[PDB]
Order: sequence, then C-alpha cells, then structure tokens
Amino acid sequence: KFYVREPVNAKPNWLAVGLSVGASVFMWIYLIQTHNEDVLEYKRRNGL
Amino acid sequence: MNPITLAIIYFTIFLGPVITMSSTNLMLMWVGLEFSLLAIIPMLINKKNPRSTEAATKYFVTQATASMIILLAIVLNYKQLGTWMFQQQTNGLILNMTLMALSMKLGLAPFHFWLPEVTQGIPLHMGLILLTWQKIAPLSILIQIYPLLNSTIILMLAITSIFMGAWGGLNQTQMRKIMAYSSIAHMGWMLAILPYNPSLTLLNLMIYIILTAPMFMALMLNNSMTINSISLLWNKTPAMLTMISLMLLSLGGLPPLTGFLPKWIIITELMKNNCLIMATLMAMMALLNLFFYTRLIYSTSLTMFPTNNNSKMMTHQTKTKPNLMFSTLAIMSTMTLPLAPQLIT
Amino acid sequence: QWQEDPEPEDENVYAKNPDFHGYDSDPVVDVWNMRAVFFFGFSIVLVFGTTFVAYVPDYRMQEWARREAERLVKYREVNGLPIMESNYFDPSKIQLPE
Amino acid sequence: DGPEKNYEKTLAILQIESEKAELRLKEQEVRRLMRARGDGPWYQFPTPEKEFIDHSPKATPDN
Amino acid sequence: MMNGRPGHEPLKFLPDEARSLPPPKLNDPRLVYMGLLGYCTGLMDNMLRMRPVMRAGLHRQLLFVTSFVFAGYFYLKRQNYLYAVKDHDMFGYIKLHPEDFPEKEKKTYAEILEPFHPVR
Amino acid sequence: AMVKRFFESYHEVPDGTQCHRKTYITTALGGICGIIGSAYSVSLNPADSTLEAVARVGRYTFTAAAIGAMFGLTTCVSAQVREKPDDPLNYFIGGCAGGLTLGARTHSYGTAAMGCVYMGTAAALFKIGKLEGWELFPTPKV
Amino acid sequence: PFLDIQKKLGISLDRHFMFLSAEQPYKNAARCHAFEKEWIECAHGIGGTRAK
Amino acid sequence: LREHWVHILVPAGFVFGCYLDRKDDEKLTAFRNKSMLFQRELRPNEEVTWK
Amino acid sequence: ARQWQPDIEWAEQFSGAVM
Amino acid sequence: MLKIILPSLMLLPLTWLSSPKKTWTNVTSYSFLISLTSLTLLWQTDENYKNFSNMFSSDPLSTPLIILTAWLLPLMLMASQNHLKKDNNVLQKLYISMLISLQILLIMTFSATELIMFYILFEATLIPTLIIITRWGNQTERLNAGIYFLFYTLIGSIPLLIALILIQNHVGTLNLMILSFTTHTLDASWSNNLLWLACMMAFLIKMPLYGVHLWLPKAHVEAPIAGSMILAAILLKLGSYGMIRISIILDPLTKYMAYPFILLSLWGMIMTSSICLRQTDLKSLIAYSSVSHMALVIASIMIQTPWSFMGATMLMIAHGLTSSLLFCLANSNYERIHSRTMIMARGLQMVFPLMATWWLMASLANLALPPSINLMGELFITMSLFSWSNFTIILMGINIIITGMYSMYMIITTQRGKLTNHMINLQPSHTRELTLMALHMIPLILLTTSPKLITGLTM
Ligand SMILES: CCCCCCCCCCCCO[C@@H]1O[C@H](CO)[C@@H](O[C@H]2O[C@H](CO)[C@@H](O)[C@H](O)[C@H]2O)[C@H](O)[C@H]1O
Ligand SMILES: CCCCCCCCCCCCO[C@@H]1O[C@H](CO)[C@@H](O[C@H]2O[C@H](CO)[C@@H](O)[C@H](O)[C@H]2O)[C@H](O)[C@H]1O
Ligand SMILES: CCCCCCCCCCCCO[C@@H]1O[C@H](CO)[C@@H](O[C@H]2O[C@H](CO)[C@@H](O)[C@H](O)[C@H]2O)[C@H](O)[C@H]1O
Ligand SMILES: CCCCCCCCCCCCO[C@@H]1O[C@H](CO)[C@@H](O[C@H]2O[C@H](CO)[C@@H](O)[C@H](O)[C@H]2O)[C@H](O)[C@H]1O
Ligand SMILES: CCCCCCCCCCCCO[C@@H]1O[C@H](CO)[C@@H](O[C@H]2O[C@H](CO)[C@@H](O)[C@H](O)[C@H]2O)[C@H](O)[C@H]1O
Ligand SMILES: CCCCCCCCCCCCO[C@@H]1O[C@H](CO)[C@@H](O[C@H]2O[C@H](CO)[C@@H](O)[C@H](O)[C@H]2O)[C@H](O)[C@H]1O
Ligand SMILES: CCCCCCCCCCCCO[C@@H]1O[C@H](CO)[C@@H](O[C@H]2O[C@H](CO)[C@@H](O)[C@H](O)[C@H]2O)[C@H](O)[C@H]1O
Ligand SMILES: CCCCCCCCCCCCO[C@@H]1O[C@H](CO)[C@@H](O[C@H]2O[C@H](CO)[C@@H](O)[C@H](O)[C@H]2O)[C@H](O)[C@H]1O
Repeated sequence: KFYVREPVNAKPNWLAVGLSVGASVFMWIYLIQTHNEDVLEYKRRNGL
Repeated sequence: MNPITLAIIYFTIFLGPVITMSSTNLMLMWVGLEFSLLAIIPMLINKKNPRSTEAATKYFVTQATASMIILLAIVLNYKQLGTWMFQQQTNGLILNMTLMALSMKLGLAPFHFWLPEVTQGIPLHMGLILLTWQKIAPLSILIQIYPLLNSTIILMLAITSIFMGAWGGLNQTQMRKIMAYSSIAHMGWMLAILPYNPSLTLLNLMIYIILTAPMFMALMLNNSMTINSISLLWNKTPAMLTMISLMLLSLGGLPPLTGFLPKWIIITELMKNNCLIMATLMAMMALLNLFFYTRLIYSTSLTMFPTNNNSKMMTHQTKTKPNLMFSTLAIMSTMTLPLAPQLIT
Repeated sequence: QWQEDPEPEDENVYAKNPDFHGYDSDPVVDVWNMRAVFFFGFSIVLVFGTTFVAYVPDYRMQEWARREAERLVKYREVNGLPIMESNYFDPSKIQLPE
Repeated sequence: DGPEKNYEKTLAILQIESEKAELRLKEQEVRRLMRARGDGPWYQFPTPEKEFIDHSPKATPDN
Repeated sequence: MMNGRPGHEPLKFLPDEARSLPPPKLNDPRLVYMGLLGYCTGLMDNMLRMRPVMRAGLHRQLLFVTSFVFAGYFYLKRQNYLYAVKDHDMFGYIKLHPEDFPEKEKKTYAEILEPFHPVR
Repeated sequence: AMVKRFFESYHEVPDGTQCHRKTYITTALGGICGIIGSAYSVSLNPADSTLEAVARVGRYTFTAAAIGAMFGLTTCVSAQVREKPDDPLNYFIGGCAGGLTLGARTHSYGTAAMGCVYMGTAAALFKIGKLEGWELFPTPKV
Repeated sequence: PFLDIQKKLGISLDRHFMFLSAEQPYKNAARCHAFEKEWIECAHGIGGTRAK
Repeated sequence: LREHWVHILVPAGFVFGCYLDRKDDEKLTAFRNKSMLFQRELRPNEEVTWK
Repeated sequence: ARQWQPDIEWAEQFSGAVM
Repeated sequence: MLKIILPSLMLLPLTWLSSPKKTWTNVTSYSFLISLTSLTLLWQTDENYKNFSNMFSSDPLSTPLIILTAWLLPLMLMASQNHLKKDNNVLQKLYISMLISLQILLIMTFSATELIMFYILFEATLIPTLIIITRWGNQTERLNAGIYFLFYTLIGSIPLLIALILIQNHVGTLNLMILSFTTHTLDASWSNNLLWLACMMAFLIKMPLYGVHLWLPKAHVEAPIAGSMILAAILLKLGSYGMIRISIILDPLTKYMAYPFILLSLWGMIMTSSICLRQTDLKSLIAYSSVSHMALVIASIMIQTPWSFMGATMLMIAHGLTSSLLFCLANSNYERIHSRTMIMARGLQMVFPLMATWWLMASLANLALPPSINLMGELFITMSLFSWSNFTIILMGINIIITGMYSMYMIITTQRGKLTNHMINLQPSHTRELTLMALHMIPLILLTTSPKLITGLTM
C-alpha cells in the first residue's frame, strides 16, 4: 500500500455506482417515454 | 441528546410550520407558531454556556410576547365576526397589531434588535435553521391576508429593515451578525412587495434561503465566526473561495447572478403600482449591502491574510465535508439568472 | 518579527536563454509562442482582414447612392425639373390643421 | 445573402417586438381592472366554505 | 394573482388540461442549460472534496446531469401551463368586457402635427 | 381626526402666503420628529440620571423644532420675495436653511454642509412630488 | 390555507368549525345562525372583493 | 490525440454558432417575400426568396 | 517589487468587536 | 452574433483543458481567429442595420466597438504574459478566464437590442474587472481602487435601472428599434428632468464626466496591465455607447438639460489636461489624458449633431487604440524598474531606440497629428462645437495647446536627456513587447486610410 491509514474510498462503492447509474438510465428512459406520450397526446387533442 | 429526543424535537420543529401552513383556522395557525417556538429552544441552548442561555432567553421572551399579541388579534376578531379567520370586514386595528407582532417574530426592524444577538449566541447550524426555516411560518400567515394589510405600515417596516440591515451589517466583524443583518435586509424586500404581489415574496424568500443555506454550510466547514477566521480559507479550504465569492456577490444582488433577480423584479412590480419613492430608496440602500459583502470578499478570495504555523497540520488531514447539497445550492443560487422567466411565473 | 519569505531578486531573462523572445521560460515553447502571434496576428488577421475589408462592396450604399444621384441629376436636368425640391413630402398628402 | 433577408427578418423581428409591447400594456390594464373589481378570474379572495354550514333541524325552531 | 381562479385544483403539479399544450423539446435551450448546471455541480463537488475535477466520479456527474434535465423538463412543462393560463384568462377577460378595452383608430402622420425641435 | 387636519392646513393656500401659519406647522412637525427621536434615544442609549434624560429630550426637540421653523419660514419667505410659488428652488433654499440651523445647533461646519445639501435636495423632491403627484405609500393597483 | 393539503386529501382537520353556523353538538344552533348562514351563502363563489 | 484534441473546441464553436444563426433565420420568416419593398413573383424553380 | 499582501497591522483592523 | 459569441465561449474550456505549456499559445492563437470572424460584421452593403435575432443586432456604432473588443483580447493576453510567469498554473488559467469573460460580456453588451439586456451585461463587467484590479493589482491601494470603481458605477447605475423600468412600464418594451420609431416628445415637467438625469448619470459616470472621475485615476494607477488596457479602451466607451443609444428617447430635454454637462466637459477637460503637466506618475499622466479626451466625447454627444456624433465615434475608436498603446509602453518600463515615477528613468532612447520610436508614434497619435483618426475626431468635434457656439473655440484652443505640452513632455522626459546609467537592469526589449506595440499601431494606421469604417450612425 501507499497510505498508512487506508482510504475510505479505497475501492468503488459498487452499490452506489450501480444505483447511481441505474437511476440515470431509468430517468432518461422514463423522460423519453414521457415525451413521446406527450407529443402523441398533444397531437391527438388538437387534430394534428 | 439521545435519538429519541432528536426525533421528537426535530419532528416538532418541522411540524410547526406545516401546521401553520396547512391550517384554515387561525388558532391552529397560532398553535403551529407555538410548536416552533417551544421546540427550537432546546436546540438553541444545547451547548449550555452563558451565551447560548442568554440567547435562548432573549428569544423566548421576544417570541412569547409576540405570540400573545397575535393571539389577541385572533380573539378580538372572533369577538367582532364570530369566525376564526380574517375577513375583508376585520377591523383595521386588528390587522395592524397582527402585522407588528409577526414582524416582531420575523425580526423586521424596528422590532429587530433581538435577531443579531440571538444569532450570535447559538451554533452555526441553528443559526441556519433560525434564519431560514423559522421564517416560513410567520410569512405564510402574512401571505394569506395580503389583500387586507395596510401598505403604509408594511412599507415603513420594509424601508426601516433595509436601512437598519445595511447600517447594522456595515459595522460587524462577527459572521453570525453579518448573517442576521443580511436576513433583516432581505426580509425588508420580501415584506415591501407583500401587499402587491405575494408571489414575489416567495421568490425572494426561496432565493434567499438557497443563498443563506450554503453560506452557513461554508462557515460550518471550518467553524469560522469572524472575518479573521474566514480569512484563513485560502490556507484551509481554498477550493471554497470560488463559490463563497459568487454567493456573496449573489447575496448582494449584483448582476448577472440569481440574487439580482429578486431585487430587480420587486422593483419592477413596485413601480407597476407607482411606488417610485420607496423603490428608489430601497435600491439605493441595497448598495450598502454590497459594500460589506465586498469587504468580506476582499478578506477571503481577493487577498491572502497572514496565516499561522499550526494550520500546516490542518492541511495534512482529510475532510469529509461539504456534502452534495452545498454544491447543488451554490450553483443554483448564482448561475440561474438565465432561467428568470421560469422562476417569476 | 513574522515568518515571511525575502523578496525575490532581479533576474536577467537573457542570462540563460540569449534568444529569449519574451513569452516563456522554456526555449521551445517560447519560439512557438512567438511564431503563433506573428502568424495569426500579422499573416492572417492583418493581411486577410485588411483584404476582406477592402473588397466589401458598396459599403453602406456609398457607391449606389452616387450612381443613383447621377441618374437623378441627369433625368431632372433634361426634363426641366428642379435639381432638388424644397419640400420633401408632397404638399398634397399633408392635411394641415385649420 | 441579399438585402432582402436582412430587411424582411428585421420586419419579422419588429412585428414580434411590437406585438409583445402591446400585450404587456394590455396585461397592466387587465390586472388593474380584475384587482379593483373582483369580477374576473384573478384576484379572487377566499370566502368561508359554505359546505360546512349545518342544515339539519335544530334543537330550537328559530334558525 | 391566479390562486383562486375557477377549477383550480389544490397542490396539483400539472393539471390535466396542460396536456393540450406542446411539450418542451428535449434539447430545449432551457433544458440544455440545466444539463450544464448539473455538470458544473459535479465539477464543483469534486473541487470541494479535492478530487480530479473531470476524471473523478463520472457516475455522480452523469446523475447530476440527468437529475437537473429530468427535473427541469417537468418544471418547464408546468411554467408553460401557467403561462398559457395567464394568456387564456387575460384574453377571455378582454372579450367579456369589450367596453373597457376599446379599439382605437390611430391617425396617420399626415394628420398629426408633431412639434419640431430644431437642433442648432 | 383633527391632528391630521392641522397638517393639511399647510397646502390649502399657495406657497408664500399665510406665512406664519405655515411656519407654525413645520415647527410643530419638526418637534414631533424630535420627540420621536428622543424616545428612541433615551430608551436605547439611556442617560446616567433622570434630569439628564429630560435634558436630552429637550435638546433634541428644540433642535428639531428649530430646523422645522427655519425651513417653513425660509421656504415661505423665498417663495414670495421671488413671487414664484410652484417652484422647487424655494424648498431647496428652505431645506438648506434648515440644514444650516442643524449645523449651527450642533457645533459642526461639516453637518451644515451635508445638512444644507442633503436636506435641501430632500425638500426639493418633496415639492416636485406634490406638483407631479407622487405618492409615498401607494395602494395596490395591480 | 397556504398549502391546501386538507382540501387535496379531502379530509377536514379544522375546516368544519370555522364559523358560528357550523355544526354544533346536539344540534344546538349558535346565536345569529340564521344571519351568518345567509351571509356565507351570499358571498359564496363571487370572491372577497365582490362580496364586500 | 490526448493533448491535441482541444483544437476542435473553438472550431466546433464556430460551426455550432453558424448553425445557431441559421435557426434564428428560420424562425423569422414571417415576412419572407411580403415586404412592400422586395416582394416579387416566384421564379420557375424558386421556392423561397431567401433561406 | 512584489505584490503587496496584507500584513499583521492590516488584519488587526478586523480583530475588534466592531468594524 | 452567435458565431462570434459561441466560439468565444469556447476559449474558456480551451483555457482549462489545455496543457500547462500550451495555454498561452493556444488561447492567444484562437483569440486572433475570433477577431477575424468579427470582421464579417463589416459586410454592410446597405443602409439597413444587421438584425440577427430578437437578442443581438449590429449597427455602424456597435460594429467598430465590437471589433475593437475582439481584437483587444489577444493583445491583453500577450500583455499579461510576462508579469504572470511566476504564478502557478491555476492562477494563470484563472486570469485568462477573467479576461475572456470580459470579452464575451463586452461583445454581448454592444450587440444587445434591448436596454434591459444592455444594463445587465453593462453591470456584469464589474465582476471580472473588480477581480482583476484587486486580485492581481500590485500596491496596497488596489483595495481602495476596487471600491471606488465598484460604487461609483453602482450608485449611478441604480437610477438608470429605475428609469429603464419606468420606460417599459409606459412604452411596453425596451427594444431599441421600437423606441426609435415610436418615440414621443417629452414634456418639460420637473419629473422628466429627473428621468433625464436618471437615464444619463449612469453613463456620465462611466465616461467619466469631470467631477465624478476620481475612480478612473485610482483604478488605472493600480490595475495590472490588462486591467488598464480594457478600462481605457472599452469600458469607458460603455458610457459613450449608452448615451448615444438612449438619448433618442430623451428629446427635447437635451437642448437645455445638457448645459451643465457641456460646461463640465469643456471646462473639465482643461483642468484634466493641465494636471498632466504636473503629474509625477507616468501611469497617472495617461489616465488623466483619458479623462480629458472623453470630455470632448461627452460634449459632442450632448449636442446631437451629425458632425459631433461622427467625431465622437472616431475619437472613441482612436482613443481606444491610443490609450492602450500608452499603457502598454508605460508598463514596459515598469516591468524593468518596478517604479511608476516618470522622472526616475530618463534618456531611454539611448538603449531602446526602437521602443523609443513607438513612444514617439503613440505620443503623436495622442496629440492628434494629422491625418491620424485622433485628429479627425478632435477636428469634427471642434467643428460641431463651433456651430453650437463660437466661444467654445477658446477652450478647445487652450486644451489643444496643453495637449501638445504634456504629450511631448512625456516623451522628452523619459526618452531623452542623459541616460539614468545606474539602471543596469534595462534588458533589451522583448519580441513580445514590440509585437504588442505593432499590433496597436498598425490598425490605427490602417483605419486612417479607410476612415469610412468608424463614422458611426450619422455618417
Ligand atoms: C434520529 C432519528 C432517527 C431515529 C428515530 C427514532 C427511533 C430511534 C431508535 C433507536 C433508539 C435508541 O434509543 C435508546 O434510547 C434510550 C432511552 O430511550 C437510551 O437509554 C437511556 O435510558 C436507559 C433506560 O434504561 C438507560 O440505559 C440510560 O439512562 C440511557 O441509556 C438508549 O441508550 C438508546 O439506545
Ligand atoms: C420529518 C423530520 C425532519 C427532520 C429534519 C432533520 C434536519 C437535519 C438536522 C441535521 C442536524 C445535525 O446537524 C448538527 O451538525 C452539527 C455540525 O454541524 C453538530 O454540531 C456540532 O457543533 C460543534 C462542531 O460542529 C461541536 O462542537 C458540537 O458538539 C456539535 O453539536 C450537531 O450535533 C448536529 O446536530
Ligand atoms: C462574471 C465572471 C465570472 C466571475 C467568476 C468568479 C471567479 C472567482 C473569483 C474569486 C476568486 C477565486 O479565488 C481564487 O481561488 C483560487 C483557487 O480557488 C486561489 O488559487 C490559488 O490559491 C490556492 C491556495 O491558496 C491554490 O489552490 C491555487 O492553485 C492557487 O493558484 C486564488 O488565490 C483565489 O484568488
Ligand atoms: C447666511 C449664511 C450664514 C452662514 C452661517 C450659518 C452656518 C453656521 C454654521 C456654524 C457651524 C458650527 O459653528 C461653529 O461651531 C464651532 C465648533 O467647532 C464652535 O466654535 C467654537 O468651539 C470650537 C470647538 O468646537 C472651537 O474650536 C472654536 O474655536 C470656537 O469658536 C462655534 O459654535 C462655531 O464656531
Ligand atoms: C468643483 C469642485 C467643487 C469643490 C467645492 C469646494 C467647496 C467647499 C465648501 C465646503 C465648506 C464647508 O466646509 C466644511 O468644513 C468642515 C470643517 O470642519 C469640513 O468638515 C469637517 O469638520 C466638521 C466640523 O464642522 C466635522 O464634522 C469633521 O471633522 C469634518 O467633516 C466639511 O467637510 C466642509 O464642508
Ligand atoms: C426639513 C426637510 C424635510 C423635507 C420635507 C418638507 C416637509 C414640509 C411639508 C409639510 C407637509 C405636511 O404634510 C402633510 O401631510 C399630509 C398627511 O395627510 C398630506 O396629506 C396627503 O396625504 C393623505 C394621505 O394620508 C391624503 O389623504 C390627503 O388627501 C393628502 O393631502 C399633505 O399633503 C401634506 O402636506
Ligand atoms: C454623483 C454620484 C457619484 C457618487 C459617488 C459615490 C461613491 C462612493 C464611494 C464609496 C467610497 C468608500 O470609501 C471608503 O472610505 C474611504 C474613502 O476615503 C477609504 O479609506 C481611505 O481613506 C480614509 C480616510 O477617510 C482612511 O481612513 C483609509 O485608511 C483609506 O484607505 C476606504 O478605503 C473606502 O472603502
Ligand atoms: C436619486 C434617484 C433619482 C430617481 C430617479 C427616478 C427617475 C425619475 C422618474 C420620473 C419621475 C416619476 O415619474 C412619474 O411617472 C408616473 C408614472 O410612471 C406619473 O405619475 C403619476 O402616474 C399616474 C399617471 O401616469 C398617476 O395615476 C399617479 O398618481 C402619479 O404617480 C408621472 O409621469 C411622474 O410622476
């Protein structure tokens, strides 16, 4: 090792990494699905 | 204090404003004001030394006296109208006594002399709570009766608060007083626009909260109460200088920072109502805020004050602060002017 | 007294590098910084920027307006009209207060 | 491009900026009337909810 | 101002009639600036903690960008509805009180006498 | 209420006329500011006695009365020697005489200069306010 | 209220005893129940400024 | 390409800026070929007077 | 010369109770 | 303008993401290529101004100023490069960032189409500029110069914000084209007199007008070199650009409200010029030279005649290049002897014969030698001021005489006489220092051959 006192962030917190990435993927997929469901709803309610 | 006490006390602190904010009846609004007053007291006096005891005492007798006056308004109104809410027909003097009492609870000048001292005797995190979360309950009452408030009382209080907050803060070397007088001045802006557009009072409150929160968090990082204590930041947490400076300019209302938006929109809406004279003095005395905010910036980021030998040990060590909230509130409180149209309405 | 560095001394920039250009302490970074300023500063901006400005045509209609004034000063002289009228707007179209 | 584009864009801009200017003046006139007269959708101030009036027969007749 | 208008549901974030309005474009200049405000936060976070500003913690940086665009998208949708309602109420008021917003005939400059101010 | 009527007697008649009635009003008006100032003064920065307390009240109220009497006279005297009623320069001359009186009573040449300028401008803007109908505390229109 | 939570959740924490003409125990009318019940029904829906 | 990539930063900005101005034009075509001064009839294969 | 940076005398003016 | 702005916004990532040994080369290379792109604005073949969108638009007044700003960024980088060589890397990149930020705001400030947008950008420039003067200034007085600069501006700028809001609450908009085509004559009531001062004092302070100018000699005398270059060349011209833009909506009150300010400028310029005769500090002598030139610019704008505007626009660009050249030259000595006293170093032509040539040419531009555009401005301002009234020639005659004395006295003192031979640290002029002077002087000579480009709006 290098540090006498082992760092708290010695290795990635894989729980947080997967959770951190998981939320991001979910939010983009939810955001994009929501957008399409709005453009369809928007068009449908207005005769386009 | 043990976890049971914190859960009970912190829940009650949170509970108070939620009761005041969700309540139709005035007595339940008063009840929420009591919950906040009672539960904050143990938090303020936790360190138990001569100064926090005086702070918790001055706070209690001020806020209890103001509570009794508010209750008198709620009761004289029930005598006059047989109802537990203020009406268009509520006596004029009943409304004014409510205003003065609530301003006494907010710290608005000339009922302000308690606030800088109480903020001085308590720890930084309870100053954060006292100068932020504790203002929502009295303000939420005021926003519910803005059609009724006498504007002459409101503008004299706001003009006074902007002047006294500027003059008071100009003489302070203690950071906690600089934050109290900062609060007094901003409450002047929230209150000045209250009878005209209560939505702008909420914008000015929210922008003030997200500026005042990280500023306290920044002082809580090294526990720095003085101008000389905060001057050592270049040799302690130099990564913090970039955002302390902007937040201080942002608190000062300087463009193109988010803190210009509240003053600018309040001035704009005041002059939609022909409130020219008051608006001009308000903006002209807000300049004094920027001077003693600038003086702080001079001492911290734009110069390097002398440092001491023992600070070298401080650098060998590793800090686990600040948290992810400081960065989020720092950016939003300074770099969000280009989103102004989405904030006003 | 307090702990403080002494004031740093008066260095000669040419002592170690006699071809010092003024930009950098490292000779190789130094020459390429001089070269960049001369190329983008003089060969590109001043030369092409000056050329591009000399061939902007009819700048602000300074040229069209002359070509048009000659057309009008001819047309009006042969047809006996005045070279330039006193009134700009026709008096017919102007309803004055009574 | 030719002068057309800059000219007709400037016409397009001037129209946008002009329509906005009239809407802003029209909103002040509207807000002045709704607030002072309470006959519009804005500045409606609360009056007690009548759904909580007790309509039952009472202990006494005169009510 | 608009607190007590008719049909105003309490604490409803995006009422149903907002769905008749076109959604914010995903790459809206306003949403994109949210993405950059998120990215800076991740950079400021690394700076405050003494980490490599751009290399460190990309999972955090990705989630700061995603969080601000996600929230900004829905917040933008609400402000569009609030702004749409403002015009809706403003114009329907003009219609219901025509005598208060009279159409005016503006004279042409042929008929107007603007005073002349010499600059000598 | 009467006490409001009295202070509106100041603008029933064009400036420069009924000169003593106006001088009396602004003398009372200055006294009211002096009394309000003393009340805060004695309460927040209390004196060492009680006679010394009352002395400070008298010293502030006569000084405040003196400023008001010199303002309301110099304004009305200038406004009729020049025969120019609707004129802010009258109130600038009166406001400065008020400022000069303040410095005279305070043993401070510096105050007289600051007082002559700051109060003269404040007095002029009060006149320009009444001509153009600016309100200090307007009521909500929009 | 400032956060019409009670109205949103459809509950009534304190909304049901706001005024005299509210429900009383054992159906005992309050003094001036008739008049108040009239005033609250008159000023219902027209807003505060019109009602004044 | 791990110390010279920075040279697409500014050239990209110019290209992105030029494209952003081409949109501002697309948004302001409400008076294209309608001015009292330049309005004319469209030539055979002419769809718009300017783009 | 060298950039002036605050000395002990300069900083002692923020060391009081008031400014 | 988004093709001049977006690439400029990219010099900030490029500053930070570049190597330590490439920051100064890379940024200064791309700054030149950005000032080339700004020449596209000069493609004005018609009498209609360029309107790019609802935000930005360029006029014959805002184009010379826009270009002068973009060209000045590469100049200031080279000026700041030798006195920052001892700073660690993040300080250099933080200095480069503050200079770029000042170029981005300045370009947006001159291209803005609405007064409120102008005001915010016109106030944002205080931040990078306050940081520059204070963080990187040299003497203890830099702290008092930042306050004087910050609060002269802000005190003047609060009334302007009020007045701009009143204009919109009444007209409905702040668009500069609409306010031009719908302007209504103002009444001569006592309220509009104050509206006039409200709209003007902000810009009259930034010029600065005589009387309220003590911030400028304080700011200059303590700013780093690039602080003085931007101040003397662009930030003073924010005042002039504002007054021209907003004075359209202020008629006819400018026919009488201007008298106090024509008189402070005409008399004030003599007071400032005569100061330069007895000024013991070289950087101070130039700063008062700026105050006395802007006096004519104030005086000529207040009379609103086609000639007076034309002379002021030329003098704005001419002063922009000339004052900056002087500050760079005074800095070149200062970066050798670290003293600003003008009489300390003498006879410098003996050891800097080429740098003594630039001194002469800068000095000749300052005293407005024909045919330089410095004279065209002074000459067309005099012509208009003569028509306004014939006795202004008395005061302009004097100021022209004094302007010759302190210009040559500046050259005779420092470049002639015997050498101050104890100054063994007079190193030969750097190639960088000489390029910096050629870049100031060549454009100034080129603009004399094509004066059409800086005639402004009226001509
Ligand atoms: C902070 C909010 C989140 C927590 C939410 C609330 C639930 C908390 C659950 C954890 C509870 C632990 O809280 C528990 O409190 C008790 C008293 O009640 C403390 O116990 C205390 O009283 C006991 C009584 O016999 C004695 O031993 C002694 O006086 C003291 O230790 C425990 O030391 C602590 O373990
Ligand atoms: C619905 C319920 C809502 C619950 C809301 C909860 C809000 C969050 C409250 C956070 C409180 C913790 O925040 C507070 O942190 C500070 C440090 O800054 C600690 O405070 C500390 O101050 C100094 C140094 O910092 C120490 O000498 C001291 O002994 C210690 O108390 C407190 O012990 C802790 O209480
Ligand atoms: C509108 C334009 C944008 C304005 C942006 C505002 C930028 C911030 C201005 C305030 C100054 C920031 O403050 C600046 O902090 C940096 C690092 O953070 C310090 O930097 C210097 O000191 C610290 C330690 O002391 C080192 O980590 C650093 O490498 C060194 O260069 C500067 O000494 C200080 O001046
Ligand atoms: C028509 C215009 C008339 C202009 C005059 C009206 C304005 C007068 C302003 C007087 C200002 C103060 O007046 C001046 O105060 C000083 C205070 O130094 C006092 O002066 C006296 O005491 C001071 C101590 O303070 C001594 O130093 C001084 O030598 C002595 O004369 C006097 O009271 C008066 O000399
Ligand atoms: C175009 C430039 C115009 C320059 C104008 C010059 C005219 C100056 C006239 C000022 C005359 C009054 O002179 C006045 O003298 C006093 C001397 O006590 C100065 O004031 C000084 O003394 C006073 C006492 O009176 C104290 O409050 C204090 O120590 C200080 O202010 C004032 O600042 C100055 O205003
Ligand atoms: C020494 C410098 C001080 C500068 C100021 C100079 C003050 C001298 C002028 C004395 C003014 C008397 O103040 C007097 O106040 C009353 C209070 O109702 C004003 O009264 C006015 O406002 C009230 C609002 O309450 C209206 O209802 C009323 O119709 C209107 O007259 C008078 O218009 C004003 O004349
Ligand atoms: C017409 C509109 C124009 C209005 C312009 C108003 C601008 C206001 C500028 C505020 C100046 C504040 O000035 C502040 O106090 C003084 C001014 O001398 C300076 O202080 C300086 O001089 C004082 C003497 O009084 C010394 O005590 C101090 O050691 C020295 O630094 C401060 O360093 C500066 O911070
Ligand atoms: C030291 C700072 C100086 C502050 C400078 C601020 C700029 C000055 C602005 C001009 C003065 C106020 O200008 C004011 O405009 C308002 C409306 O806007 C009008 O004033 C009037 O407005 C409307 C009618 O329009 C009336 O119903 C109202 O009672 C009255 O206030 C007058 O036009 C003028 O009284």
